Amino acid sequence: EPEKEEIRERYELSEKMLSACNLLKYNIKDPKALASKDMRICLNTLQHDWFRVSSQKSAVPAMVGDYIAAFEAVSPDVLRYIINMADGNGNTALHYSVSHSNFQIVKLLLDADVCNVDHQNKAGYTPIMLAALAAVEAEKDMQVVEELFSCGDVNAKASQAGQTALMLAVSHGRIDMVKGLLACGADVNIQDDEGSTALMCASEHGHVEIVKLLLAQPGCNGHLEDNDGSTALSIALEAGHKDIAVLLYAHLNF
Amino acid sequence: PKNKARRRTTTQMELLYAD
Repeated sequence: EPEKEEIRERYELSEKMLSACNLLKYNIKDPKALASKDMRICLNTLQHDWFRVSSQKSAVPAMVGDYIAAFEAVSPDVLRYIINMADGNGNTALHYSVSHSNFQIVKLLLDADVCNVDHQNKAGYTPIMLAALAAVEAEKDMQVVEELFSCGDVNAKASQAGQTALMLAVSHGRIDMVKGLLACGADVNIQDDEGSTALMCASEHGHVEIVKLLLAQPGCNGHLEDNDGSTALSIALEAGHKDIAVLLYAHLNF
Repeated sequence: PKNKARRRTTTQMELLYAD
């Protein structure tokens, strides 16, 4: 074992990248400087390197952790500045990390305790919304997912349709994700821009066990209507879901 | 008839990128 030890070397910032960090630290408190043509060049170095390191599918958690540590040692303001840069799609490292199921890196970002986890990308979605649909295979990962849910607003509504993370999870029949969202305070009575609830999404898609889980929520209101007056019960009938429909009638009236 | 958000099954790629 020890004679066969393979040391992983620390990753270190390039000269140009460390220079950009030091430049940013001195102008972080001068908004005029930050807005200048010349300073856009250093900001470009920052964003290009950081996204290359943090946000590819193949991203190395040890490299991201070394970078976080190096930024921190330049300045905590530099660390919080870089961690929350968004590219031209409005995506942060936390959006890409989550999307890739790179949960070690998600864990690193949350642990910096400088991450804004409620940031909407250009598509209009938060990292929690992306997480609702991200592949998860080990239980160690679902713990990071639940940390992410805990650290931000699970009740945010997306710019397109006002959908919620709970609605996205319901619509994919992701019971594991519905449970974690519920456990972290997702409100089941939020309505999207058309008046739909998660209960209605579950009736549309026929997810019987999700319907049970939503109805098991203490304040769940099965009487809400969408903009057209449709109810969860009426939707279940229209979509041909006779057993969901009986479940819903029985809960409204027992 | 997919003319309401609740009837759609959105995509991971739709969540990450728009225009």
